[PDB]
Amino acid sequence: CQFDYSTRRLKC
Amino acid sequence: DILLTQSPVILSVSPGERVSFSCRASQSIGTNIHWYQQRTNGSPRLLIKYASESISGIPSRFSGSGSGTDFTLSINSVESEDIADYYCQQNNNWPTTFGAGTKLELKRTVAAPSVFIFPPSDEQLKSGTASVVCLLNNFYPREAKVQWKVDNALQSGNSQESVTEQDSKDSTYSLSSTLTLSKADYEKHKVYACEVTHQGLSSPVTKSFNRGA
Amino acid sequence: QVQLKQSGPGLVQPSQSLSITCTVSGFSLTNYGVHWVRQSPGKGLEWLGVIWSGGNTDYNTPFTSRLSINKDNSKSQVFFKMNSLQSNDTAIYYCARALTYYDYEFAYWGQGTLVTVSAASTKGPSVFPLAPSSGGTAALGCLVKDYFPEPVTVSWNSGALTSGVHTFPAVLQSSGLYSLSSVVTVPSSSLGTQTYICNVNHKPSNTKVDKRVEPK
Ligand SMILES: *[C@@H]1O[C@H](CO)[C@@H](O)[C@H](O)[C@H]1NC(C)=O
Repeated sequence: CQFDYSTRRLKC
Repeated sequence: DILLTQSPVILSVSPGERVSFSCRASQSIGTNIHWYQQRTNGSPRLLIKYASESISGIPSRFSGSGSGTDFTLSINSVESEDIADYYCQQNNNWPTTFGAGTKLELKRTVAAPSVFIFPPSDEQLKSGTASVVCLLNNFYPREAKVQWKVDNALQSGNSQESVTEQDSKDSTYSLSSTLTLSKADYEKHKVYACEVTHQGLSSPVTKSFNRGA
Repeated sequence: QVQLKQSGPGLVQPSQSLSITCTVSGFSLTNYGVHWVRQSPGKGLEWLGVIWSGGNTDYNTPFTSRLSINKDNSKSQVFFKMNSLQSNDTAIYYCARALTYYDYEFAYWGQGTLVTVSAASTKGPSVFPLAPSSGGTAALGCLVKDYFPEPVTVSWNSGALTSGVHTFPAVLQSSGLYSLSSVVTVPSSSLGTQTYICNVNHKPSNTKVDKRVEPK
């Protein structure tokens, strides 16, 4: 997974 | 630097189940591990310090254990508010480093979406662009299809979707699909429709409007 | 009440420098070190450095050359500066405080500062109503369109309306500008009684817009 700085959540 | 490997990458559980996060260090680090929770749009939140020691204000269902290279964060009964990412951190060895994280997803019963369609506002049409919005509200699971049709012509490539993270209360998702046209094209057509397909619907559901009314 | 409040999000040009201020309260900078952590797509959570109680600094090895941390004890402010930013330096930057004055157990965090490294220009958003047109429940919202960079905050009725609110993640359009929608479901019988306003704040452009949403 990769961190998404728009939601501050891991986006996989 | 110490490499921290968190497994699994994604954890999917049901409410009430026990759940365990794993953090494996590239070499022995004693008990010098800290755990963090990150909710949607939040900053990291300290859950456990030094493998197992408690943190003020953290619910008692959170606990930790392990020593050496293998560490475990546990939730004895996960709640819908536990939906988040979880990170470990080692500080036995400068510099302090963080694992890549484990995402916690929550299963629940199938919930069909509620569908709404929004024509472009008269204010936006002054700018020469038309945004048509189709809303799929409070559904589960995440998979869903939105098919746009303008005067029965299938639209393709001129829409974009955005999906919320799992709601902390009911564990559902919500989805927005935005169809973007030029004002000239929008004024050339009448029937605007989004068709929603989802497991919770026995048939596809279509919300539509006629430009004007 | 220990708290850390950071300066607002902003855009930084490639090869330019980043500046962030962390104003602390509930404790004195003379008794606690303040750490700096960032969170990027490329490398996740990453510890950058720290300024200790007495003023000494430590910088993580890959930032020894372009990092600089200072503070003003009397004004309770910690100043973070990083030089020569590139695209992959785009991340959320936090200040943090440990549980004890010497440790790394980050119990208190700033709210974060989304730093975007891009050559583009700052642009405020336009806000368009999603006017309500099932089962007594009406849906309405706001279209927050054509802004850069992230983020934008949306509340409803100045924070008094939170139930049923969904603010969708921003999506990047082909123009290089972001767009998002924020919706809320309400009883349809309250549309003629209650006023519904979405409060849009794009701090990078200092754009603050309240949009009343009515049935058309
Ligand atoms: C940014 O790119 C440089 C150049 O390869 C790399 O050394 C650094 O780790 C990168 N930082 C990230 C991906 O956060």
